[PDB]
Amino acid sequence: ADALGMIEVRGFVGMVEAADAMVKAAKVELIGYEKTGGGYVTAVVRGDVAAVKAATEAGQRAAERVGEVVAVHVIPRPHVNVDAALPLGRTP
Amino acid sequence: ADALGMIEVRGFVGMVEAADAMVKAAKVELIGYEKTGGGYVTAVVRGDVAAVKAATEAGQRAAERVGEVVAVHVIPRPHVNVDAALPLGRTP
Amino acid sequence: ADALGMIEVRGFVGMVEAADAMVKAAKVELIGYEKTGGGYVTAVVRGDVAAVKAATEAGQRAAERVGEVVAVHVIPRPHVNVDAALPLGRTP
Amino acid sequence: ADALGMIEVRGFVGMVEAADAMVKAAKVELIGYEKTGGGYVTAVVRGDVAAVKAATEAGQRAAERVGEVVAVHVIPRPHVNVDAALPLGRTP
Amino acid sequence: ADALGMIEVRGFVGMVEAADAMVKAAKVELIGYEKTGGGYVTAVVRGDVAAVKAATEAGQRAAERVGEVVAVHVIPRPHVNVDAALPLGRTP
Amino acid sequence: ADALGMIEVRGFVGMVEAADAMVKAAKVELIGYEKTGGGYVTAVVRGDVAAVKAATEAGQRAAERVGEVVAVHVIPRPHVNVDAALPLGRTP
Amino acid sequence: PERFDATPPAGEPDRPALGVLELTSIARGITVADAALKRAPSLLLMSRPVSSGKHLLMMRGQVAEVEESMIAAREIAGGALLDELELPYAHEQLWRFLDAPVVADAWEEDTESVIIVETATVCAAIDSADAALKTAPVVLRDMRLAIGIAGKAFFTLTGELADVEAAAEVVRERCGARLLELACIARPVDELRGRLFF
Amino acid sequence: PERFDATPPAGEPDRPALGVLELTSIARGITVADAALKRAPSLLLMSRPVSSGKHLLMMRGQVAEVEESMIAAREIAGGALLDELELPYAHEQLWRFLDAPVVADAWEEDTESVIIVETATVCAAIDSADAALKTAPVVLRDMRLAIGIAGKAFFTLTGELADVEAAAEVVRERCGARLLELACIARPVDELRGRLFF
Amino acid sequence: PERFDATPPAGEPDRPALGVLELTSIARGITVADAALKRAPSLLLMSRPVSSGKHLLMMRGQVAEVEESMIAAREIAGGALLDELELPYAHEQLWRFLDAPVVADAWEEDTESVIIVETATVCAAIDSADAALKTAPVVLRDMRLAIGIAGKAFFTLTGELADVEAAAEVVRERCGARLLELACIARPVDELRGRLFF
Repeated sequence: ADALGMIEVRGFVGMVEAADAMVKAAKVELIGYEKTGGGYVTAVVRGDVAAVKAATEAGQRAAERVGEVVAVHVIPRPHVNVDAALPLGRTP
Repeated sequence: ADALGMIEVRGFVGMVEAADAMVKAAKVELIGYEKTGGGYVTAVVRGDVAAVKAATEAGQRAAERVGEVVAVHVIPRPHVNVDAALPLGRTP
Repeated sequence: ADALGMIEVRGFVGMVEAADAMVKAAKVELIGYEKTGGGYVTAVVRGDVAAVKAATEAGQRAAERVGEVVAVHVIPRPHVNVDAALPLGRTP
Repeated sequence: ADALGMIEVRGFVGMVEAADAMVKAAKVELIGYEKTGGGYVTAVVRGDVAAVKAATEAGQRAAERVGEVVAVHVIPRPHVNVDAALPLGRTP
Repeated sequence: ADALGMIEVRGFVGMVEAADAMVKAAKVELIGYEKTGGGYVTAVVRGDVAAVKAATEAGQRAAERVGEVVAVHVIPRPHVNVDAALPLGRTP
Repeated sequence: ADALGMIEVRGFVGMVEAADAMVKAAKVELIGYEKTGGGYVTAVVRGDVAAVKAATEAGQRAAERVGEVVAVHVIPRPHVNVDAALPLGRTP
Repeated sequence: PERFDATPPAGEPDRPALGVLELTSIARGITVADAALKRAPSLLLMSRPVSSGKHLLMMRGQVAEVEESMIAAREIAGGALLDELELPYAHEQLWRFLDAPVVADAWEEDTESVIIVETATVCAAIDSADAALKTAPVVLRDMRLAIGIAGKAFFTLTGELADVEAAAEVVRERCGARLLELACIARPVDELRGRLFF
Repeated sequence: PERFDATPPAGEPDRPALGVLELTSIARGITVADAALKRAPSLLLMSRPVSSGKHLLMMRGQVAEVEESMIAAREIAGGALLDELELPYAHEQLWRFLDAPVVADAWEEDTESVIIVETATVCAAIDSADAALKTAPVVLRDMRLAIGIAGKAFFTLTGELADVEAAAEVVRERCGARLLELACIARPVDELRGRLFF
Repeated sequence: PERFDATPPAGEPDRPALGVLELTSIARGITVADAALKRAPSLLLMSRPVSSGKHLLMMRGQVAEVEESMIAAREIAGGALLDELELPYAHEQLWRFLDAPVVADAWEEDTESVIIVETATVCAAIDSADAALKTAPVVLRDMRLAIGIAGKAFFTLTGELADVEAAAEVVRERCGARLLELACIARPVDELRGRLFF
C-alpha cells in the first residue's frame, strides 16, 4: 500500500539520527526499527512515495555525518505478502 | 520531551565510563543503554540541550581514554515519532 | 555506593581467569559478568577503592596471558544514577 | 541541583558590578556573596547551566573593566555534599 | 530603582572623606558602608542618576587627597535581584 | 536646591550669545547677569544638574566663537547661604 | 486568504510542500509562475512584487508536484533567479507568517530568551526559520519578508535559552553566507517583552 | 481625485496633454514644480515622493501650456532630472493608471494573450504604455509606478496575440534601453487569467 | 500614541531629552535597544524597521538618563551605527513629527516663504529641524522620516523670508555633508501654498 523507506546503519546512534531526520524532513511515519544483530540496526519509515523519497534522501545525508550507512532503499509499492510476512508496521 | 544525547561504545566498559562521566559532568538522566549486538552498546542520556551537549562532550573525552567510541551525537529536540517508536526513555 | 572494577575480555576463558585473579587478590565481590555479544564478556567486581584497584590490576596481568583484554577500568565512586540504571549488582 | 556560577573579585565594587551584569545578562538567581576576608568577595549565581554559563562569561567581562577578577568558574552539577556542606544557597 | 554609586578605599579615613564629599556635592543618600576586610571599605550612595554621577565624580577626586582609591563605579539602574540579594540599602 | 551654571565673558556680546545658547540648548532658566566692572559680565543659569551642565557646555562653545570666555563652572548643589547672600535669583 | 493554513479541511487534498522563488525581475516572475503552473498542478500561494524591485513567488502542493513545478521554474529562469527554496514539509507554525508581515503583541509568562535573525534573501529567512522550528522547541513570534525593508527579511524566535542557542546554531549553519546578523538576547528587559517593533 | 479623468465635463477646459518629471531629489522637485506653474498655467496633477528616494511630478494641460511648463522645468532641473516625458495627447485608458497602482481582478472570456513589461524609470513606462495603446487594439490592465518596488515601473497589456506582439515591438523600440524585461506570454493558464498579482 | 507629546501631564515626570539611533541592521538594533533600556531607565519611543533595510530607534527621557542610555547604546552598536543623535532638550514642534509622517494641508494667510530640505540620514534631518526651530521663528509643516523614500528624510519649514534664510544657514551648518539638497523658495505659487505633496 504505502511506500517503504529504510535506513540501515552499523550503529544505534546513526540509526536514531537517521530516523529523526526522516520524520522531520518529510511527512512520514517511523513504524519502528529492526535489530538484526552485529551492530546493524534498521529504521523503517512508511508513507507516500515522494515523501519517503525525500525522507530517505535526508536521512542518508544525516546518517553519513555521524555513522556508517550500509544500505538505503525506497520501495515505491511493496507487495501485500511483504507486509503480511515481514514486520513493516502495516501487519493486517 | 527533553533533548537527547548518546555515546556508542564497542564495549561495555567504555560505555559505563561514558555514562558515569555524562551523569557526573552535567544534569542529565541516564535512562539506560541499548545492546545492538556485536559488542556495540549505546548509553543514552536525556535532559535539556545545553547539559546534554556538555555531557556528551565530556563523555566522548572520558570514553576515548578507556575504549573505542563509535559515534557521539546530540539531538536538540527528538520528534514525537522517535520517542513513540524507538526506546528513548519517553514512551507515553 | 561501592567502588567499581571491570575487565572486558573477548572470550569467556580470559574473563574467568580475570575474575579468579580479581577475587583472589583482594576482598571484592564478583557480582557477575555482562554478555554484550560478538564474543565480548565483562567481569565486574565491586568494593572499596583500594581493593578494587588491586584486584583489577591483578586481573589485567593475569588475563593478558590467555585473552585479548579490551579494556580495564576502575570507578572509585559511581554516581547513583549509574547504579540505578545500569546492571552493576547494586540496583535498589 | 542547579548549576553554579561564581565571580570572585578582590573588592566589593567589582563584585557588585559583576553580579549586576550577571543578573541582567541571563536568567539566573543571585543567592548572595561570600566573604573570605582580605578584600575577597565572591558573588554566587545559581540556575540552569546555559544561563549561568552566559551570565558568568558576561559578569567576568564586566568586572575586568572595573576591578580585579580573581577566579570565574561554572559547575554544571555540584554534588549534594557540596550543596549541603558549603553555603551555596541551596542548603536543604 | 535608585541609581547606585560606590567608592572603595583601602582605609577608613579616605572612605569617610569620600562619603562626606558625596553627600555634600549632590542630593544623594549615604546608606552605609561595606567592610570586606583586609582594609578595603566601600561607601555606598544611592539616589537618582545625575546626583550619583556628580556625587561620585566629586567623591573620587576628594578621596584621592587622603586615601588610596581602589575602584569607583556608577550603576544607573541596578537590577531588582541585586537589591534583593546584596546589601545596598533598598532591601524590601 | 537647583544647580547653578555660569558663563563669565569679557564683553556684553559674548555674554548675551552665551545666555541665548544656554537657554536654547537645554531647559535651564537665565535668572540674570552680574556686572563686576572692567568689561567683565556674568550670565547665570539655574536648573537641574544635567541640564545646566549641557547648557554651560554649549554656551562655552558658542561664546568662544564670538568672545573671550574667562570662566565656566557648574555647581551641582549650592548651599542655601550662597543663594541667601549673593544675587543668584533664588533669594527667599 | 485561507490557502495559507497549515492543515486543510477534510474535503481537501493535503498539501505539505512549499516553494519560494525570489526573482530580480517582475516580468519573468510571471513567466516562471505560469510555466510552473503549466508543467505541474501546483497551488500558487502568492505572486507579489516586493521591495528593492523584486518578485516573490510562493507555491504550495504535494511533494512531487512542487518538485516538478520548481524544476520547471528553475529551468525557465535562466538569468534572474536571485534565490530559491524547496521544502517538502513546512513546519506548522510557519504557515501563518507568509502572506502578511505579522508582529507579536505579547509573549507568554514563561518566555526566557529571544533570538532575532535577518537574512539578505527571503528564501534564506524561510529556510532558516523552518530549520530552526524543526530542531528546537522554539516559537516563531514575528517575521518580515522584504516589504518595507527593501529585500531583506527578518524573524524572531522565543523560548528557553539553551533551545534558542541550538536554534542559533542551526540557523547559522543553514544561512551561512546569506545571514546578515543574528542577535542572541538571553534576557530581554521587562519593558520590551512582547513589544519589540513599534 | 477627479482631476485625473480622461474627458473633462462641459464646464471645463479640455486638457489633453501630459508631462512627467522624475527627479532624483525632492527639494528641487518642488523648485521644478513651482517654476513650471509660474511660467505657464499647467494644472499640476501630482507631486509625490516615491521609492528609491525620488520625486514624481505629473502636470496636465493644453499642448502649448504643458510644453512651456516643461521647458521651464527642464531648464530649472538641469543636474537632478533622472527622466522626463512630454506627451501632447495621452491615450484615454492611461488616465486612471497614474494616481493609484491599479491591479486587475478579471479580464474577459475571450482574451488571448498578456504581455508584462517593466522599465527602470516611470517616464519610460508611461511612454511605452501610451505608444502601445496608440498602435495596437490592446487593453491596459495593471500598472505600478515606482511605489513599493523601488523606482522600477511595470504594466501589463492584454489582447489578441498578434496585437500584443506588435505592441511588444513598439514598446521595445520606444524604451530601447530603459526596458528591463518584457515577456510575451501567448497563452496564460486558466489559473492565472485576470489575477496575476496577489 | 500619547508618548510623543511635548509637555507631559501633571502626574508624569518631565522628559525633555531625545535620542535617535539609526542602524544599518535590525538585529543589533534590538540589541542596542535593550542594552540602552538595561543601563539607564529611558522611555523608549520607537524601534521601527524603516526603508532601505535599516532600523530606527527613538528614546525619550531626562537629560542624564538619555545620555547614559545613548552611551551604552553607542558602545554596544560599534559596527552598524549609521548615524546617532542625542538632543538634551528637543524643540516643542518637533514632538509630533516623529511617530508618523505628517503632511500639512494648509498654511496661515501670512506665510511668506518656504524652505524644503532633505538629508541622507534621519538623525541629520531631526538635528537640523531642531536647530532651525531653535534659532528662527519658523513653523515646521511636513516631515518624512525614511519610510517610503529609502532612508532619505526631508522636512519643510515656513515663515518670513529672512527667517528662513537664517534657518537655511543653520541647517547647512548642522548637516554640512549629510545634506542632499536644500531649496529656498522665496514665494511659492498661490496654487501650491499649503498643498505640496499630493
